[PDB]
Amino acid sequence: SALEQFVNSVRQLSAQGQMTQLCELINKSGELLAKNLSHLDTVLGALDVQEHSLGVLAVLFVKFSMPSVPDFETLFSQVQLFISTCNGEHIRYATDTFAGLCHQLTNALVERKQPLRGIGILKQAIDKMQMNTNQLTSIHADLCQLCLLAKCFKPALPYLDVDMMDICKENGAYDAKHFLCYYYYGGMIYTGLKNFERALYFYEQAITTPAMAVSHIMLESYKKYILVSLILLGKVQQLPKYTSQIVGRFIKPLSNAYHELAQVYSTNNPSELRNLVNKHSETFTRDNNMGLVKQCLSSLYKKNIQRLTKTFLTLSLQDMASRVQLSGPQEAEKYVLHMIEDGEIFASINQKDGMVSFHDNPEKYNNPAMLHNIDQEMLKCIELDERLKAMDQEITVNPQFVQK
Amino acid sequence: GLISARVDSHSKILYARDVDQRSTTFEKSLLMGKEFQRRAKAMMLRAAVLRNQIHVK
Amino acid sequence: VVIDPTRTISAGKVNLGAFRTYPKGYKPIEDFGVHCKQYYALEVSYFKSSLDRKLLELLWNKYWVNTLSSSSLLTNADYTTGQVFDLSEKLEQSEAQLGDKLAKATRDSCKTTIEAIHGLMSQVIKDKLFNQINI
Amino acid sequence: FSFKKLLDQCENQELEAPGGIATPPVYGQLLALYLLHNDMNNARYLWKRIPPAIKSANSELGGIWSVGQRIWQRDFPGIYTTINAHQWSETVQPIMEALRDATRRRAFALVSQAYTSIIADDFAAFVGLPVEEAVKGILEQGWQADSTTRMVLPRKPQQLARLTDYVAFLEN
Repeated sequence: SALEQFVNSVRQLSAQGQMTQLCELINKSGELLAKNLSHLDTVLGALDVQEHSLGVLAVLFVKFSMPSVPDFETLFSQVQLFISTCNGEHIRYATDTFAGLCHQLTNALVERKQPLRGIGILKQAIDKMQMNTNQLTSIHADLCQLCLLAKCFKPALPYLDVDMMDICKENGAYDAKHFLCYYYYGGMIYTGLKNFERALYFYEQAITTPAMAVSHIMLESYKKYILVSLILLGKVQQLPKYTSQIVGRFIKPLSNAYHELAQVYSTNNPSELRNLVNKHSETFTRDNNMGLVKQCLSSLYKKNIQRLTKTFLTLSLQDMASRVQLSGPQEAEKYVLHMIEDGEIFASINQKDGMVSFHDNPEKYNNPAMLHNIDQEMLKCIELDERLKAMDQEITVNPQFVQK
Repeated sequence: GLISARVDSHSKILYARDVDQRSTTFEKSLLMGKEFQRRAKAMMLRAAVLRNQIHVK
Repeated sequence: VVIDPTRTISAGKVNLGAFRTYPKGYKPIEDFGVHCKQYYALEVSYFKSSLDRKLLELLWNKYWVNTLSSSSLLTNADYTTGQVFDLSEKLEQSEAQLGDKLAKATRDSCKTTIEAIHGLMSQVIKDKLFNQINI
Repeated sequence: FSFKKLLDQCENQELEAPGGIATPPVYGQLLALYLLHNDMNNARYLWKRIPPAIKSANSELGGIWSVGQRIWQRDFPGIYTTINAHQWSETVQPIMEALRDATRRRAFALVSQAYTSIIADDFAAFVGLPVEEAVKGILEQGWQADSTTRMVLPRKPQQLARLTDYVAFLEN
């Protein structure tokens, strides 16, 4: 009886404005809203559907006790249809239950261990919620987890190659957990694709978030940060001065094995590195970052070989496999060939005398390709300054910044 | 970093090394530009996150 | 105002010097002389009207050969290097101050960059006009 | 050049599925295309993604993964032996020849770039046949050769607008 009256109220209220009262009723609940609604939802919204469908789905997913009978899959399909027929800017007026619905859907998918069906949902869910493509929403950390638990990295690339510029307030909620999870899962995704120059940046952004207490997610963002910095660079980069003081007082003593690993990877000695890896294998295997330390061990040899090029112009292979400790001229030859194939080094192998000759003549700065690169850097800097000016102009006109 | 030279073990000869000033100038300028862009984007993200009162309570 | 006719004629640039002086009592480089504390220097600038600008541009218009054969930035290399050195000193002073001058440094850098790009643009235009005809 | 369209078409075919798992032929074609484009990480993660049941259902995926493992270790001679060891269906048939041609070109480029003089045996193993490609190398591209030691010596092989935009940006 009352359900029909509420449905008619939402039907007559919508499509004629009066948005404030509308969102006022959506969150008025109604003590489970007579959960047997179900079927009439189909006639509640057609074509452009309506906004009450979001509330119906949210209250259906909010019980968290075997939500929608063993036929839940069918409802899943309906949700997909919703994602393809939501449309409009009106959903932006209710950016509080949409995020909760997406989180509940992802949690349900995870607990059934099928994190591939919902990948496509959280692309149109994100695309139809953010004001612009440079806005961080709470669903980014959710897609970055869905595409990471199940091995599928490419779909998340378009949302990780952009630079976040503003964060949606979502009219409440949005704790720091989502921000940290997004900037940690993006870092892991970038590490998986062997793109370290941006994985380091992602981990650095994750670490320097303001905090007052020790969190479970910052530990496994400094632990991996050390390894990524040891792989990409020859040392653990110093954190910037504006880092939160919690990491420098409590986080560091908690995980000291990686600091010792860096200390060993401060003086060139592969034997000590392998010995410390063997000794502290339980710590490195309890945190599940197995494989990222073998990369450091392998990169030590490449670093030593690269350092060899700053002193020598032509080195015998037998003599070369005595300072890097590769134990064999053939292994040194294959390592040098692999390094050349990746462009890390500039060398040539002469098999007549078994000698490696270093050229170190990358490029003279007269090729028009370098002019194109300089033009690209020009465009990026100009765009950055334009965004800076646009951001500043809003501040200059702010009603708060005229009183002082 | 006291002697700018390179050792050739095939003939056992120490050659002098001449630095190309233009190339190192261009490389240093490009590296500085990339570093500045990275720092600018980092601080802008910081300003985005320090305005919404994100402090990990 | 003090000018040097002989050096202006020989070098090719004017020697205009505008000077005001500190009055007696206020006490707070061999080229300037021996009374460098008593007198100081000032910057010089020029202006011309709209009619004067039009007349000067139309009179200087009978210089086309030198106009499109000057190939600047190859004659003022010393001036540009000195400008960049002064830019570095001003940037260092502004950085020390931050620990305004930054606006002045930005304006000077903008002026030098504008001059350099103007020279490059004239060179590009000359190359397009002369070297791209008859294959 | 036509393979890129097939690549992204297979990509959006993979992205959504009625039950999250697609047919064996499309999985195999996508894995083979990943192997062809010399992108090893995505192929390895795709292999990790495949459920064990469908993975063991078809042996074609096993051969594709064997080829991928051979190419991951950068062991050039074994790639040619393991690519033709088994039989390939028509759906994956035009992938093997393109992959072999790409591998041959990559080996040629690597030999020409990273080597100044290489034993003819190793170069011939890299390219594929130690009979007639040596004479082809010396004659066609003029590579120097010497007998006895069997030594080859390969050798390595719209404007004003931007300026006015820069000036306008600087002046403002």
